Amino acid sequence: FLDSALLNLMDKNVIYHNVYNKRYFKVLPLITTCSICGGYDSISSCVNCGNKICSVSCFKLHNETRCRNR
Amino acid sequence: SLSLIAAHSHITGLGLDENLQPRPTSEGMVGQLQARRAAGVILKMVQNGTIAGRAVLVAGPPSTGKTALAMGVSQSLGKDVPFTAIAGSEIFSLELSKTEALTQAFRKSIGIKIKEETELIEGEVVEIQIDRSIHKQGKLTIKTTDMETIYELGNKMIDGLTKEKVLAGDVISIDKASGKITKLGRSVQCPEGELQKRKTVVHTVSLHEIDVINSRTQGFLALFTGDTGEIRSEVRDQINTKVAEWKEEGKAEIVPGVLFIDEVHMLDIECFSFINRALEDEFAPIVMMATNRGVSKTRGTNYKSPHGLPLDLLDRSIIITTKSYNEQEIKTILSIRAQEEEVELSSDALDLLTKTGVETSLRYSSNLISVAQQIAMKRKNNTVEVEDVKRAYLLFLDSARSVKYVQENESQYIDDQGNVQISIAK
Ligand SMILES: Nc1ncnc2c1ncn2[C@@H]1O[C@H](COP(=O)(O)OP(=O)(O)O)[C@@H](O)[C@H]1O
Ligand SMILES: [Mg+2]
Ligand SMILES: [Zn+2]
Ligand SMILES: [Zn+2]
Repeated sequence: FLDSALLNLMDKNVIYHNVYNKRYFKVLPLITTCSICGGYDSISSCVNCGNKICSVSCFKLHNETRCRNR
Repeated sequence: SLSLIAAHSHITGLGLDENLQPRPTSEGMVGQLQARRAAGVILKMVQNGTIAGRAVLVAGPPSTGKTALAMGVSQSLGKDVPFTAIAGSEIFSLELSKTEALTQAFRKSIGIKIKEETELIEGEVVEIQIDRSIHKQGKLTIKTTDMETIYELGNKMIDGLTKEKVLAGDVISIDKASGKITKLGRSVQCPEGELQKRKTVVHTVSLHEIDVINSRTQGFLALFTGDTGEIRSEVRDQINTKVAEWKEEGKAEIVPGVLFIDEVHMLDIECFSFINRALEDEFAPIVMMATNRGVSKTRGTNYKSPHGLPLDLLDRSIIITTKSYNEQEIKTILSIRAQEEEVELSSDALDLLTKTGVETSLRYSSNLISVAQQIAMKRKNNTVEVEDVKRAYLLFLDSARSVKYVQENESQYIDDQGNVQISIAK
């Protein structure tokens, strides 16, 4: 149906692109949390891939299973 | 705290058991059983903290242990509790009124403990990368025993690190809230765990310290310079009401302490009149007063008094009386002093010292130990024998012998009328 030529260009535009936000992209604050447990009290970026962790246990967990670039 | 040997170094406590009954010889104290029992009662009152504005008078003949008793009370009371010891002659100042000096002394003996919870990151630095405006982009890496992560800095943290000029490979401490940086040497020592730790730091201050801190723009220097000045009473009232509010909130606790005036027989009638009322109010510490004179004229007054103190103050105080020692107690006190001074006395030497102390004075025999040790060392002898003590006795005179010599030769000294016969002839 989407690929069908019967759906006109402006119809597709209004049905999919127009309904999405176009002006206000982020009005709330940006909150960064631990990639492993979502904590926020302490935050630091892993040396290898630049993703955030919060504690020694989360450090070990990320290194053992989550680290992508290594 | 390195220091030389004093005259009260051996007294490491009050020497009581669980039932407050003092042992014959413990913690460096000998004898004075009832005095030590009463001092233990006072110490328990101080530790309880529920009783305020009590004055205890430590009266008795000289060389009986009043200052020793106070020192034992202070040591058994330990640290983490204020203990202000001022001589009665320290009140008279050219910058502070006597009432103001007494007030400052009273406030110095009431402590306030304030707990501050700080978030500080401690670890071994590895790399620091700071770049120019593209305001500032910066990354620091802190290694510990089990973590190694990078931190994305901000403007003020970058400015602080540049100001400190932290190198690499050195243990560093950074506070998240305050922003203070404490440097440490290269990791003897090493980081011990998580990067960001939660440890509380407790600050012990007195009411006087808070008063002086709020007295001026930078009043906390006056706690060392001593130019506090007479603080306004409204400031003290503010401190008092805020301490009450903090205690109610539970964010600060009060540790009542002991104020010791060693020579109360020097304070004037105005000081005693002030003390009478200062004891009544809350936040009043426990005042210990040491006096020796039996009946004397109170300074500033023309009449005698039961201890040199006005009757109004004596009504408000409980009196602990100390009694003169006997031969055996003198012997064991001298043994303790000799052990403290690292002097190995012989049995006969100790007996001679004990008999000399009983005949003349305990302090005189206590002072002769070091002189006897030096005399023996001139003979290349280790132990101090009888003849060394005899030579010390011959070379150094006590009060009675000096008085006898002055009386028998009153012409060659200057008398009260200002007369002397310098000429050896006629
Ligand atoms: N009960 C005691 N136990 C141990 N040492 C004592 C005792 N009483 C007095 N002394 C010693 O005697 C010396 C003088 O005592 P001091 O404190 O001056 O008494 P006072 O102040 O009444 O003259 C001190 O160096 C102290 O070590
Ligand atoms: Mg004394
Ligand atoms: Zn986590
Ligand atoms: Zn990673």
